[PDB]
Amino acid sequence: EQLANARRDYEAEIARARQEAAKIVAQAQERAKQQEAEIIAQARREAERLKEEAR
Amino acid sequence: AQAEQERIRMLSEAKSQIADLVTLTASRVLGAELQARGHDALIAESLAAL
Repeated sequence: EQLANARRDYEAEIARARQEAAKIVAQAQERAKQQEAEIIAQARREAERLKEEAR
Repeated sequence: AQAEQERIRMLSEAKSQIADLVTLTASRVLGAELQARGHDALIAESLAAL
């Protein structure tokens, strides 16, 4: 019984840690992609405004 | 920075275009003046070095 309980606890701990790490990594990647897209859009808008002012 | 560089390039191109237009206008004015007065007056300059 002790051996079975130890094995089950270790398996549960490993699964929980892996799930948490995967979720955090996915959230960080999505946030970074969104920030990059917003930055690109803002840069394009600023360039267009500067070109209009120069013209 | 790229926008500033593009503005500088546009200013330089505008200055170049202004210079070219001024040269064309000066050439037209000089041609009209030569047609009116006559290029013969420049013949005396042939003895400056030749």
